Amino acid sequence: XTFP
Amino acid sequence: DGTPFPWNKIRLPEYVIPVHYDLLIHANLTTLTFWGTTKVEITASQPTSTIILHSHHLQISRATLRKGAGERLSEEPLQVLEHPRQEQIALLAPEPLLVGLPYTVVIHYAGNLSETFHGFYKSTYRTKEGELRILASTQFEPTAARMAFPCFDEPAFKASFSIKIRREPRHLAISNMPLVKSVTVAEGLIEDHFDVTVKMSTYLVAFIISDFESVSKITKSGVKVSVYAVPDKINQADYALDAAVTLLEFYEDYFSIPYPLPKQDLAAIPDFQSGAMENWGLTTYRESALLFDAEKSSASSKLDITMTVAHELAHQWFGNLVTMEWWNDLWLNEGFAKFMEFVSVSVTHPELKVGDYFFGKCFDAMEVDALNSSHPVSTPVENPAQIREMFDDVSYDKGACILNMLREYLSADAFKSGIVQYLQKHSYKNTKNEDLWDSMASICPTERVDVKTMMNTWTLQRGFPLITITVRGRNVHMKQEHYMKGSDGAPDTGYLWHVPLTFITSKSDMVHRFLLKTKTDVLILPEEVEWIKFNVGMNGYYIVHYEDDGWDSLTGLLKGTHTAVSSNDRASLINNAFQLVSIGKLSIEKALDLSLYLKHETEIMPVFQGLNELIPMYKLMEKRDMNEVETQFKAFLIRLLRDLIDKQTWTDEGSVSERMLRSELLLLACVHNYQPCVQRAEGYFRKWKESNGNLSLPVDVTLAVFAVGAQSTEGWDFLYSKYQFSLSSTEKSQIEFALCRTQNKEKLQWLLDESFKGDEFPQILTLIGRNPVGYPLAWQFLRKNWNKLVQKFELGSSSIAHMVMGTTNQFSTRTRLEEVKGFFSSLSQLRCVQQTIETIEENIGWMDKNFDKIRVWLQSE
Ligand SMILES: *[C@@H]1O[C@H](CO)[C@@H](O[C@@H]2O[C@H](CO)[C@@H](O[C@@H]3O[C@H](CO)[C@@H](O)[C@H](O[C@H]4O[C@H](CO)[C@@H](O)[C@H](O)[C@@H]4O)[C@@H]3O)[C@H](O)[C@H]2NC(C)=O)[C@H](O)[C@H]1NC(C)=O
Ligand SMILES: *[C@@H]1O[C@H](CO)[C@@H](O[C@@H]2O[C@H](CO)[C@@H](O)[C@H](O)[C@H]2NC(C)=O)[C@H](O)[C@H]1NC(C)=O
Ligand SMILES: [Zn+2]
Repeated sequence: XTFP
Repeated sequence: DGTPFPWNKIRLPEYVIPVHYDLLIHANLTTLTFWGTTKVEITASQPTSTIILHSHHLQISRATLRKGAGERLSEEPLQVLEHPRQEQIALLAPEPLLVGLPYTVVIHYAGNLSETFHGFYKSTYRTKEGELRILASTQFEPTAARMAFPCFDEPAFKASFSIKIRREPRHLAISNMPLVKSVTVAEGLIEDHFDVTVKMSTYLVAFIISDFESVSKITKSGVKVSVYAVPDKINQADYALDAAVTLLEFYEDYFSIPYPLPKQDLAAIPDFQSGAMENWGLTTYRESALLFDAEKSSASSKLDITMTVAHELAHQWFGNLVTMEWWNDLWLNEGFAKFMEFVSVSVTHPELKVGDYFFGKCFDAMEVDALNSSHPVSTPVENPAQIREMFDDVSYDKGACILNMLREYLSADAFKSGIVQYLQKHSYKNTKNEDLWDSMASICPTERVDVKTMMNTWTLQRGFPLITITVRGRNVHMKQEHYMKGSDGAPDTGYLWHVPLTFITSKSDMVHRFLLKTKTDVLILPEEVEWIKFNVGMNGYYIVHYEDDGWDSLTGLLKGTHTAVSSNDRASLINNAFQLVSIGKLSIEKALDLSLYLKHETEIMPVFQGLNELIPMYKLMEKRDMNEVETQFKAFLIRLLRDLIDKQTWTDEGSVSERMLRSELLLLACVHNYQPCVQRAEGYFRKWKESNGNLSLPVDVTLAVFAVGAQSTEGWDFLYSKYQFSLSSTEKSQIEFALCRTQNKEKLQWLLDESFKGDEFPQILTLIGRNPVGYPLAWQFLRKNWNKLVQKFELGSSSIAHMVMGTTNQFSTRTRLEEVKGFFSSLSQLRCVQQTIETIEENIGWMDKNFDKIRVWLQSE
């Protein structure tokens, strides 16, 4: 992670 | 007797702190049970005969309290009370503890491996032979360490950890620290003693018991970067490994701080549920997010890997070495890593072109923030588990955006120095939100900035500001106002920000800062200027509006040169132009006149903004009665994009951004009968059909050639006979969208009827509904078969919502709004339908406002  | 649980707070008492845990885990991957003994060295700040710690779904076998050693060693039993609702437990001692004197709690417990992918949880995978094999892993964020072993499970109780894992010879253990020694405990057992960690938080403790292969490299710092995965796919970890090494070196240099651990392990867990987690020394990832296959698993996979690895390693310093005092500051964490993804990859892997992705993320963040239903980045969490679901990744993307605006206002090296000083003053400790700002302010530019107060205005307030610039001679007047996009009602908030404005003018090429702390302010320039442009580089988290004739001078700047400002600058101009057209501050004329510049634009970011704002207008016109204006607008769009479409190559070369743009432009040019593209696509399609698919087709052009191949029944029947056999996503969904772009309504109804019985149909209903010839077909089929449909797809997920909203999202006329309301009344269903009816009403409003203007505009030219 989600990065997003 | 009944004992009252001696504690009624959500946080643990502050006056009993641990120093060092000694964890012995013994898990059984075939029984799916694991028992454990944990030793916690503790110190009491105050006198007390009770210890409150966390434990969840663990039957405490027995707990004891020891003090001293040698001839003085004493051991007492401890009474155990359990408050499950709070996930807590109390240990009651007969005589109170002595202030500052060291004690050692020993807890013997057992539990079951969690199926819920939280805590100490079981995972499974099938080898290339069908042999199903199990492994055990951990996911402690935010507060699931309570499930693997009792402890003070709050991120401000940092301790050291001495972990020991009992496993079979078949398996292989890994944890945060390196393995020091393995000792054969019993017949089939082996104890892996892992090195003692540094003072850290509980939720970053990790361990894995698996049968994984690995591949390793060493950086200049001697750090051993290894990538673990299942034996079959381990030849797919070279890329992630090289990326981890490069980025580890980058972070060591950027932070001016050596990586604080001896090694670093990236594990590719099967069916990972969180995407990735930054366990100190043992970062875990979904398989797809870490491993890379020769046959491109995706055109964007090899970029997701880099951004994932950059984020997870950024956390090794920012977040694990320095960790939040309490989850109410987690936002900052996820902000920084997310922003670091940009800073680091932009340097380490320049070929990926991460800038486009990042700034698009900022655009989305603002789009959400501009609505009434938005929250400030910084919110007081009273319970981590309850309000960890409320927080959304868009909040974290804001966080990164704000941090970028800040890095650009302050010197880039000033920001870097502030980070270095922050991480050095606070290593192995916990920090509040304001500590980073305080570290940012004490930096000297090589007027004090007062970062703290400014940043509070962006973190504690929902939404962002609209900035209006008026220019009277050398006097530049600046206005700020909460940019609220909701056109329902007239609610107004007195929100003010410290806007770190940045501008450039036609005279000086240098960037000028100005910190607007009030509603109104005036800036005096040395001499009049041809033009002025604020928010240089699109970095600040605001939008500018130029009063009087500013937009004119900027539109002329773009149409005349356009390289006068940066690619991002042009993208900003387009975005802001149309967003202001929305809130009624800019004429739709002005916006289209602006967009006219797009014939010269080569970069991806402004072209995509222009597409994002122009396509929907044409899409709205498709459902419209008369096409005499729709055709003229499609002609305007293709005249705009004619040079750029021609420039492109029919390959898969370039970055993810460029490949995506290539696909979009070619499919667009071909769906609107652009002679060159249609003929080239028909050529590729003929050659493809001759070999029956044996010939390789560039995956970026396959959509165009298939959309043209479904035109005549000749290619259409072929594509249908081909999709029947295929199961692959890229292989099948592309052909699916191809067959949905047909001018033959017979094939359309055929596809509808056949797909209803499970030939897929969820997406097919929408992809057919948004077809210019047969859009009423898909909306009329959903009314007569609605009962059976809802039965088949129950409720939830995105099928129901993607096919109910997809069939009614682009409705232009009010005659159709009546037909929506009269339908849904005769029947999160209500939420989906309410969103749909609201968006349809907005559609009719936008039509009423702008259609008659756009018609006249399409004539002058
Ligand atoms: C989890 O629980 C399972 C049981 O539910 C447990 O699996 C069993 O472990 C034992 C011990 O390793 C296994 O028995 C061994 O099998 C191997 C392979 O066939 C043999 O080589 C072993 O014989 C050696 O040892 C004998 C006694 O020392 C000697 O007499 C002999 O000469 C050999 O040197 C031994 O029989 C057993 O097969 C498995 N499976 C089952 C169904 O019992 C597992 O160990 C547990 N794991 C953990 C981590 O607790
Ligand atoms: C793991 O789950 C099992 C049930 O699936 C638990 O087994 C129960 O244990 C209690 C007390 O020991 C018995 O009274 C029940 O009869 C057991 N049920 C079954 C189906 O065996 C087990 O206790 C759980 N693990 C732990 C550590 O509590
Ligand atoms: Zn993160």
